[PDB]
Amino acid sequence: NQLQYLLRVVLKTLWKHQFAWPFQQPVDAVKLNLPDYYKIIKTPMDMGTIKKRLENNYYWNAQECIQDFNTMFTNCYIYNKPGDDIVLMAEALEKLFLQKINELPTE
Amino acid sequence: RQTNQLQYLLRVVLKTLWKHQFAWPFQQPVDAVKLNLPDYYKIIKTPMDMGTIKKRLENNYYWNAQECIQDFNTMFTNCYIYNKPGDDIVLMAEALEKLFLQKINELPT
Amino acid sequence: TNQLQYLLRVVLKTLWKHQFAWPFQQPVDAVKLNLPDYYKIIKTPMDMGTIKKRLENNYYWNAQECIQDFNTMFTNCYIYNKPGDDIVLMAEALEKLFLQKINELPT
Ligand SMILES: Cc1cc(F)cc(C)c1Oc1ccc(C(C)(C)O)cc1-c1cn(C)c(=O)cc1NCC(=O)N[C@H]1CC[C@H](O)CC1
Ligand SMILES: Cc1cc(F)cc(C)c1Oc1ccc(C(C)(C)O)cc1-c1cn(C)c(=O)cc1NCC(=O)N[C@H]1CC[C@H](O)CC1
Ligand SMILES: Cc1cc(F)cc(C)c1Oc1ccc(C(C)(C)O)cc1-c1cn(C)c(=O)cc1NCC(=O)N[C@H]1CC[C@H](O)CC1
Repeated sequence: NQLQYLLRVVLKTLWKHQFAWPFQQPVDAVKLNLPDYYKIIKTPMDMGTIKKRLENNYYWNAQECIQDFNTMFTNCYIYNKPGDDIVLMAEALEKLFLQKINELPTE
Repeated sequence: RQTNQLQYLLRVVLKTLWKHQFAWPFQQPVDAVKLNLPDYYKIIKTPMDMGTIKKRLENNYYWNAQECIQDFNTMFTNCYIYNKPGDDIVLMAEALEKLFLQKINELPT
Repeated sequence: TNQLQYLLRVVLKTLWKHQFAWPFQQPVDAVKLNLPDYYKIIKTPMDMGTIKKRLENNYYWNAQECIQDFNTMFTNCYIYNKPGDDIVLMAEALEKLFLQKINELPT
């Protein structure tokens, strides 16, 4: 199963990286005075959510979880100015994500 | 073509039922203490609620779809036993039972 | 039927209800018990609590990785504590039972 790989290798790699903490839970727009955030981002997403979806049999298959990881990154690129701290962090994780996703087994 | 039944019970059936206006009585167990109904757990031997059915889908409890379906049936039939026809609680259960039966008819193969 | 479902619904359920389970239903709180050495001696703590959260969220690659955890829990107990101790006899009762139930494992 590919879902096992995503939970046991991909997610675990990403979650232990030093740059993970901003994406381990939803962006708290309230704490940060961002009333624009949830208006600009209509599908918010995080490794918080992806984790619990993997642990609670939410996905139809692996490719829906992959779509969630892409959304999480692109959300970050949509809201934030290019080349900010936070954007570079997303890119480091996205590069690491694409590497890990190539070794994905088949069935 | 290749769809799992339990997935569908989760992503489609439970999800539809959960959002519906009349869903809240059934989203957690019936609280005997809060209502002072010390007879509920005597009369209703196997209690059940969408909240439990949800944890069971989320945590690999059920053996097959039949078993999840039966807990649905049980929740409704429990409610119909304990409360007497005409009550709002029963009408609400009757609405969700109908809808359940539609969504069950679309189930994978 | 499936081997992971068996472990969850039969093996764990039986072991969980049993009277000697309570010390193995959560980690060994080395803080509460003033046991500085426990996490130096026992390099992989394990307990039925953690196994359950593992079976319920989708941790295990296969049934054997669940079984190695059950065996770890028992041997961790046999290592840390002295033979004869109450806690050991409890684990021995649970081992006997665990093994009985594993002989009925599905094909
Ligand atoms: C604000 C911030 C400062 C920093 F140094 C590093 C990060 C990651 C920062 O971003 C976050 C910090 C904490 C949190 C918490 C944990 C509260 O949910 C979220 C973010 C944050 C996360 N993600 C994924 C984002 O895409 C964007 C985030 N933060 C946007 C942000 O707060 N921008 C400020 C807003 C005010 C501006 O005048 C100055 C910049
Ligand atoms: C009591 C009640 C009043 C109401 F207007 C609407 C509902 C759904 C009501 O039922 C419940 C309200 C709250 C809760 C909580 C959330 C506390 O578990 C449960 C019920 C309830 C839910 N289900 C599924 C049931 O089968 C039965 C429930 N409750 C029945 C009940 O309380 N009956 C007595 C019987 C005599 C009446 O004159 C006074 C109320
Ligand atoms: C200490 C104890 C006394 C007792 F009468 C029965 C048991 C099972 C006992 O062991 C435990 C009691 C509680 C807990 C909690 C729940 C808090 O994590 C754990 C244990 C315990 C569990 N398991 C599985 C172990 O392997 C070891 C445990 N603990 C043993 C322990 O603390 N030993 C000390 C060692 C020093 C001695 O002077 C006093 C006894």
